[PDB]
Amino acid sequence: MKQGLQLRLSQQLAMTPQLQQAIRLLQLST
Amino acid sequence: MAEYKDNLLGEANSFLEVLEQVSHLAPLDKPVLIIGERGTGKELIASRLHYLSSRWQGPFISLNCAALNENLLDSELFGHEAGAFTGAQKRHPGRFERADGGTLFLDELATAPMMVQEKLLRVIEYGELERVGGSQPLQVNVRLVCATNADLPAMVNEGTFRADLLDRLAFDVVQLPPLRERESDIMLMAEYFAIQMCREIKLPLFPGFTERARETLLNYRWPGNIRELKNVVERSVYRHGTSDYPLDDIIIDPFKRR
Amino acid sequence: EYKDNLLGEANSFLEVLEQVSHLAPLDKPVLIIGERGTGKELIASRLHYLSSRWQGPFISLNCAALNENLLDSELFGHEAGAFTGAQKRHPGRFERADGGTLFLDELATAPMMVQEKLLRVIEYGELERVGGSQPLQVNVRLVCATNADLPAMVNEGTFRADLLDRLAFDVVQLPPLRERESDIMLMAEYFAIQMCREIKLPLFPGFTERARETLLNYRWPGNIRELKNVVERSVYRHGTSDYPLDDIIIDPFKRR
Amino acid sequence: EYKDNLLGEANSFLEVLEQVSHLAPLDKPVLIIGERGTGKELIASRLHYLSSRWQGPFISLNCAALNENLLDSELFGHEAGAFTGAQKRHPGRFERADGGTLFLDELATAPMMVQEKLLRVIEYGELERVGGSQPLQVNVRLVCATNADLPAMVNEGTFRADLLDRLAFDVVQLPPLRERESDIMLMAEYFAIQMCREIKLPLFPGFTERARETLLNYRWPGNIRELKNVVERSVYRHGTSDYPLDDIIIDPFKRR
Amino acid sequence: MAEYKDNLLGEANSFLEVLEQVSHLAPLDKPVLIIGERGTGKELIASRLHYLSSRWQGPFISLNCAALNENLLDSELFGHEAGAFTGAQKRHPGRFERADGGTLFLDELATAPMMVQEKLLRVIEYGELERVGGSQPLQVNVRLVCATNADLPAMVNEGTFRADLLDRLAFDVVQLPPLRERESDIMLMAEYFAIQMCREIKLPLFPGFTERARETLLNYRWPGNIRELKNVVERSVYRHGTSDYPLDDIIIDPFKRRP
Ligand SMILES: Nc1ncnc2c1ncn2[C@@H]1O[C@H](COP(=O)(O)OP(=O)(O)O)[C@@H](O)[C@H]1O
Ligand SMILES: Nc1ncnc2c1ncn2[C@@H]1O[C@H](COP(=O)(O)OP(=O)(O)O)[C@@H](O)[C@H]1O
Ligand SMILES: Nc1ncnc2c1ncn2[C@@H]1O[C@H](COP(=O)(O)OP(=O)(O)O)[C@@H](O)[C@H]1O
Ligand SMILES: [Mg+2]
Repeated sequence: MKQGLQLRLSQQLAMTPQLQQAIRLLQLST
Repeated sequence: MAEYKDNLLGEANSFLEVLEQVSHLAPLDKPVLIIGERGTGKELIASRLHYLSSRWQGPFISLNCAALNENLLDSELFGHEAGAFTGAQKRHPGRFERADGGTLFLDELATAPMMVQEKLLRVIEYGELERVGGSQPLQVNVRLVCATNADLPAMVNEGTFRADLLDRLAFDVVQLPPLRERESDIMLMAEYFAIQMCREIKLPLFPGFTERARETLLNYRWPGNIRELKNVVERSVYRHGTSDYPLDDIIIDPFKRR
Repeated sequence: EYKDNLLGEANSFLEVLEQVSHLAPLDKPVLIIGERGTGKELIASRLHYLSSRWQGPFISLNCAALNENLLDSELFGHEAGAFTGAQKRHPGRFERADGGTLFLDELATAPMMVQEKLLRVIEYGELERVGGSQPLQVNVRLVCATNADLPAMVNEGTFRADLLDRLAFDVVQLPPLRERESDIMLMAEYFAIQMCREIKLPLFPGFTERARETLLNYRWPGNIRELKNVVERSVYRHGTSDYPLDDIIIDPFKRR
Repeated sequence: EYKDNLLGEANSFLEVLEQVSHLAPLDKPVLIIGERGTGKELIASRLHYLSSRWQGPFISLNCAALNENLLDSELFGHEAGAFTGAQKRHPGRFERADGGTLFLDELATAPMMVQEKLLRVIEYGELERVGGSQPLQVNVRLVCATNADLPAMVNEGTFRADLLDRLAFDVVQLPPLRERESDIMLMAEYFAIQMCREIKLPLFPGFTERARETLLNYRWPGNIRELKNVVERSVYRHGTSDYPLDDIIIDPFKRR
Repeated sequence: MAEYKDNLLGEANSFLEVLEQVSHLAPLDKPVLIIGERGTGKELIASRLHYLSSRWQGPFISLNCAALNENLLDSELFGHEAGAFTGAQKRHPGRFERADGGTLFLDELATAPMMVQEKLLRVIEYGELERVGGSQPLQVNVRLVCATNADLPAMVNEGTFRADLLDRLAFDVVQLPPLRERESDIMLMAEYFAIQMCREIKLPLFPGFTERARETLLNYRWPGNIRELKNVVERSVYRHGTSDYPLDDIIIDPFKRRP
């Protein structure tokens, strides 16, 4: 029962800078 | 079904019997074990089984059971329908499924870790493999053919190999005679290997074989297999030179100091 | 019913099936004991198919193959509770099979805490749940099956005593076929006809006296798996139907 | 009174119950010399249920179940996910039940390190967590049940002498069954009545003389577990109240 | 600054000499080492040494070398930064850094394996440590206090202990006199524990001590100097349970059968 560098995927994600701009576009009032 | 273009060069009058035996196994879907030693060309026999089966039109992936990662075993064998990134339009395929419709070749069965052993045992007996995530079982139809060189009865005796998956996967075995047992095809393999080497080095012509060379490579216990013999010829033909004289010297092992 | 995928004779499998017929109505757990490779799974299907329990969805899970952390998770892990990690955790095999038959195999090679929690589950039909204090009171039709002598490693404490001692009311024996001495020939016939149909061989030409002598003389460490492998291997090696089989192979690792 | 199960006419049982009455109030460590099957979590229940406070949780369930690294986590848990394998904070077992008492089974099996950690925790009350954070102090009584001689396995040095002397403040040994002479029929009767109620039998028909000879001849390695199983199995196999029982199911795993 | 006397009973003869010697050690900032038999109240003096120091306000933390998880040994000893290895969600303070301006209690140095000896060999002389998966080093000043049970010079010749570490922690040694040799405060310790026990059992008062009990006290070898004397006093007074008379019999061993 140890300290060891391990790895196992269960998630997914992706994003681009213009997508970041588009997602912050909805944080603000009209 | 179609006999693929492979080099089997069989004349030993025992390799012919093995070939007939495996040809009889060509149509059947039952699990097959290939028993041999180092080298011995078991991969050619396995490809022969897969490629002269009814499902030969199917794929022929071949996994190295020593090469699978420990932690990533589940995803490697099965896959995950979820993409690597958000809003992905596809997923990575596991070793299984990628084999459906064809045969799966396994190698270095003995060195397979216990995790691989126990994970593989469960999937074959029932199928219905499920990728990580979701609750949808997928039914698979895969032929298994495996080759090994160690002694799995001894592995079972030590317990480092589970006997249950062996028993499930040992419907019939095919025995491969060692080169020393063949002891008749050595001329033809020697010559074929030399001819291939002639083009590889771009040597102009094959010089020929001397009686002393024939005597020495014939009169050898041959712990090494066909590939060891192949390397032997490779060393001697190059050390000989430009074929102005017949080949005379054979170096059995390039380790003696001199 | 569903017995046609099996045949029991020699006054031993007969009494096993007779006992099964009597204990079939009881939904409460029974205990099945038998060697490796002798009828455990097909008897397991039988208990589910009898009239008491044909309605429910049945599952079978081998506890020998799985690890401790995986085994505790699959039976009941994060069915309703939310915790860091274990994303989209499913209720598990036990919850999915609730309302139907269950067959956990090889109880002897099970983790200690898994055994204790299985006892807690089977006792008064209460299933714990970390996320929800409410216990699942769903009716369960599960019976335990192991091969080794549970008293043997309860003597060394390698098994929880109470788990054995609670469900020790309905012991069932599955004798090895070395004792039957009257079933081998006709199951061999059935397997031979099955493969001749599989490989489109015209007709099974029967057996030989020497083959019968050898098959009755062997000790058969593997009961049914090894029997199938041997008979199919012999039929293959014969590969023809003109004359009865006389060469059989029990160890394919034998050279020549 | 919890139905005060397992009534003993034995003078040894009477005197040990008298002492447990005295150790009930004080928050001192009690070590119960009870062999396996003998008073297993039977007097620890009385000790927790007769103490000054009964509101403190009684989880117990400490055994030789886990290896040393798993038993460490079982005892103390994890420090808020400080290290691999920990997604959240697991208080463990000492923090699980505070203000009450805990119980240890097969503590002799416990590794040297956890023995010494029990030493460090029992005196001050502080519990240094596995993560290394500040130590948190809790007040809990401890009862320990073993089956073997501690003087010998400390003579070999396998027990910390400080731990043995400190934890073994006062020992309470138990009578084994074979010393119990006239209460074996009493246990048979009591268990038979409980069993006939639980299977809703109308009444109990009684014993016989051959059965009494059998219950005089045997050895019964377990003080409770060995005979309760035998008597309940015998009455269950009888399954009737018209005729006094005469068949005894000695071992559930006998052939045929 | 206060007295921090804590629990002090049975002070006479060489024990008073030891207390007088240790009284002036606290101002000094040199490592100290205590030699004594198992259960000779060594921790009591080690704790009081911290309180008698000028920087008595420093937090007090204790580790036992007999209980070191070999898997987590390095992380516990030094300290691990956040994200140094997988599963390390946050930065966690190490034990050495946990005490700054406060003393650290070391125990079972005679049981210290070569592995822990080497890992700890340098952090003492210079007070310098770098966390595992760490970018920059930290410096601290801590007074080490150690307790042991065996002959460290003997283990040095035996080869399982490093003389480098020994002289790293060999400025001065305090030899606690074993009570079975002092023999001058056994009555006082026993009677003190008797009053404590009889008070906590909510009894009216404690009767005297039987002369036969005193006779049989001195005869016993007493492997437990002041850790089994308290226990035997408690158990025997519990056995009696009344203020009726001085208890004639002491239950030296609980394992002895009632008859
Ligand atoms: N009949 C044959 N014809 C051509 N080459 C052969 C023949 N038999 C063996 N070989 C050579 O021997 C080698 C054996 O390789 P392989 O089967 O991978 O050994 P192993 O099974 O021990 O891994 C092959 O690379 C092949 O070139
Ligand atoms: N007549 C038959 N037809 C089909 N299968 C049979 C027949 N008789 C026995 N079997 C097989 O015997 C197997 C018993 O399972 P197994 O786990 O090998 O038993 P054991 O637990 O004794 O090893 C079943 O899987 C079943 O397929
Ligand atoms: N001067 C003293 N007077 C009375 N009791 C003492 C004295 N010094 C120590 N003790 C007692 O000795 C007990 C054990 O102390 P110690 O041997 O330091 O424990 P450890 O086993 O951790 O070293 C303590 O509970 C304490 O009450
Ligand atoms: Mg100490």
